[PDB]
Amino acid sequence: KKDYRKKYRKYVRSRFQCIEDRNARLGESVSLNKRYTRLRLIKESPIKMELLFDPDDEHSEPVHTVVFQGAAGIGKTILARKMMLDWASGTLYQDRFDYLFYIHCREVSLVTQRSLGDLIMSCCPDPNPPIHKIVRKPSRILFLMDGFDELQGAFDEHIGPLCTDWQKAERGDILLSSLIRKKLLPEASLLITTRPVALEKLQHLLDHPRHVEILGFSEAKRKEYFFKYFSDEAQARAAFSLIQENEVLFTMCFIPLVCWIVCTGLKQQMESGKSLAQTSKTTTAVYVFFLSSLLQPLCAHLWGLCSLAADGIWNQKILFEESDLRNHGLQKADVSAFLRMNLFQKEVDCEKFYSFIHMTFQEFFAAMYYLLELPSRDVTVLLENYGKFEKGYLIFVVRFLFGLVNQERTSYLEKKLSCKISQQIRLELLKWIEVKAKAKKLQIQPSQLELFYCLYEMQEEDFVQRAMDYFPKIEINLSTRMDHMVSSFCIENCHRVESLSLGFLHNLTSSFCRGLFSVLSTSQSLTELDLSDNSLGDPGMRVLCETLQHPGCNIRRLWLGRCGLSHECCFDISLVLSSNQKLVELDLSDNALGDFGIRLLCVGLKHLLCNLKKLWLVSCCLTSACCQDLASVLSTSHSLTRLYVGENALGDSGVAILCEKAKNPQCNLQKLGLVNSGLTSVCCSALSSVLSTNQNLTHLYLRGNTLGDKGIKLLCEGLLHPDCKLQVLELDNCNLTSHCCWDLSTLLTSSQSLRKLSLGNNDLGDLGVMMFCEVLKQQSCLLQNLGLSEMYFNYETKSALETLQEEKPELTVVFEPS
Ligand SMILES: Nc1ncnc2c1ncn2[C@@H]1O[C@H](COP(=O)(O)OP(=O)(O)OP(=O)(O)O)[C@@H](O)[C@H]1O
Ligand SMILES: CN1CCC[C@@H](Nc2nnc(-c3ccc(C(F)(F)F)cc3O)c3c2CCCC3)C1
Repeated sequence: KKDYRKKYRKYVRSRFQCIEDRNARLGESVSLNKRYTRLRLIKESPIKMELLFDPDDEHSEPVHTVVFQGAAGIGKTILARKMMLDWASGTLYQDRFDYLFYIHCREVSLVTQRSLGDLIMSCCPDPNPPIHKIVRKPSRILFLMDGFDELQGAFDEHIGPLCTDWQKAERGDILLSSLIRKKLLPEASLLITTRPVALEKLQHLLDHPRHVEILGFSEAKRKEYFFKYFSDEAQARAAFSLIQENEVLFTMCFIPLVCWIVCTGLKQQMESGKSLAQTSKTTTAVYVFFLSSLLQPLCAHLWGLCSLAADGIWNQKILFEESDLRNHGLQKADVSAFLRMNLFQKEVDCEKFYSFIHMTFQEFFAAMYYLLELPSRDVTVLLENYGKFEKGYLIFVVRFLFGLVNQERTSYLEKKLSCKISQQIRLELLKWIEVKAKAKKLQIQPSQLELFYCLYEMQEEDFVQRAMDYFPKIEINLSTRMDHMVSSFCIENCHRVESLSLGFLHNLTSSFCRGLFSVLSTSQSLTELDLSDNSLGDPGMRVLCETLQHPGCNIRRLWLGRCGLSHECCFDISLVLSSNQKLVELDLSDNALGDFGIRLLCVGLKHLLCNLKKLWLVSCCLTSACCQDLASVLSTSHSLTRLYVGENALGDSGVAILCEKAKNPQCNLQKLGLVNSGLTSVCCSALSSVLSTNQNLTHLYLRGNTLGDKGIKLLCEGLLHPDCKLQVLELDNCNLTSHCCWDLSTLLTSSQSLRKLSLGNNDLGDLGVMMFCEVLKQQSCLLQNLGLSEMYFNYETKSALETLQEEKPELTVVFEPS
């Protein structure tokens, strides 16, 4: 008769109309989802709200699971609620899905036992829905698991009884894992929202998820929010200008939650006829300001409220029963006031539990609890439980303590904290940083950035400049604007950093990092700067090249690996080399600095006051055409001693040019990396001439060329020369055969200066090695690796090699293949 799908869609449209879907909205007004501001979705590459489950570019495999992630306050849940409404209205996924079932993790227990009855609880008011009909058809339904990280209590991802069969009742934790791992209702779709930190215990369940990151407001969107929030444009302009003038707060308003907190504060000031003050710079300052205005007009119950929040964190409770409020002395008075001021909610949607408007407020109050004037009241215990799911990670609780524990405090809430306690905690927090900063290990504890966020909140140079002494090496990954302002602050207030690595992510090729580079240029301790493996396109390299010319720069080693630089950037690099007398080592490997780029780069290299000693030009798409300019540099540059030009097309007609100039006995070249240039035996006579005449050359790396036995013979004529000082000769797969063993054998006993001979993956022969074993015993000068790796031998040969190792300890290691 009548369909159910129409009734369910009607229910969803009627229910999902508000942003909060809760009371206490300053007079219990309706927020209206029409107020929703679109958030950008970036695939972990912009994507739409639809097409999330579609097959991708290759293999055409469908996507069952989509995972959305983002920071607290971004609006993961609002997006999920928007999807429910757009679907019910028939504009989103109107074809492929018959039902969307919204699961609110905050309301899901991991203690109780239940069947998959949430297909009933999430349905319209009718207590007996057709669960055994169309609702039971897999692939036509999508579950929305909103707030995975909000699940209260321990969550065990490794279980036996996965519990198939939706009609079977089992533990809430088992049931959630069963849906995520697709054991229950196979082929059903699933959308999960989570904080990035909580992925630690989710990655083991997802198997093959599609990851999407949720972004905050752009400048254009931030402005609209204020104008949509403040119905009077005259007041909207005032509010916008007050915030726009504060660069730090404007940046913070990136997160929807922050701009909301600020807007409410200003709205209250407007109504009361106040000056509309707003001077907050830190996260703590914003939250304190809000509560200061909210609770001052209450504060008499601050202790009880803080104890409630503290208990909720330690005993894993978000939803409070009236009995839990009464037990803290919070009843029939301030609770109503908290609802009126939109600090606390009643969850009036057919329920009688209370909650805080946001987890950051609950954690904020828990942070104050420890400092006021009952599970612990011990900071040590709190910090020891930081890296734990079971306590909610406590990221904001600790972060807020850093902000709250200060000396520059004023009236309203901030003055109700104990001084002696603040002093005791400040010492413990500093020790906490010292240990975590030193313990630079892979873990879920602070990862060299969260510590900066903590120090940022602690706006005190006396504390920050001291805490930063434990960060001699800074390795950070920056994806947003807040990351840059926080890292800039901490790096600037640091006098003991020796090296820095900046992993720029999907925000450079712009001015975004200009402020950070400016700070680095004034450091007197930074020696090594690593900017490899990120999109430092030419525009970014220009900014850096200008930065590196500062008189106080002091950077000696600069690594610019796979940055995707082109030949145009070599103009700016040349300018730096010609004036920067500090830079010693420069790595340009894997860029696209073709022959033209070298022609320009060589201008700086040949310039007076250029002190560069080690230059890497590996895999730079070079050909023999550039050998003339590189050769000129070797001839005239007395400072360049290490040159690596392998993995290029500098064939035999090219190496000959480098050799002709390197042959000159006044050339200071010590190490030459002609690794994979495609050299052939015809050029070995050029290498021979260099080895014979150039007494400075000590290391030659030829692995990857094709020399054969003829090449070895020619090299040996040079290597056996009395003036040859080569110490290390590397000969990996050079297409060698056993016919060259007589000449290699000669080197082993005739050479006086060779120390290492790394024969690698080639058909050297077992008989060849046996020859070496016998001659190596005759007072050989070889002390280092003899190679013979990546090849296989028979039993007797391997025994001989093992014997050689024991009979003549002077040889570091033989390196048998097995
Ligand atoms: N896209 C948006 N458009 C308009 N307002 C938004 C948007 N996103 C979030 N909000 C603002 O943020 C406030 C709360 O955001 P929200 O409840 O989604 O925090 P949350 O962390 O995502 O929730 P949860 O605790 O489940 O993770 C809302 O009251 C609203 O003012
Ligand atoms: C552990 N830590 C490792 C390094 C990266 C860091 N990421 C962020 N953390 N926190 C917030 C954040 C959200 C909300 C709030 C507010 F209190 F206002 F609600 C204040 C915040 O600092 C953010 C980000 C990145 C994106 C920007 C917002 C997490």
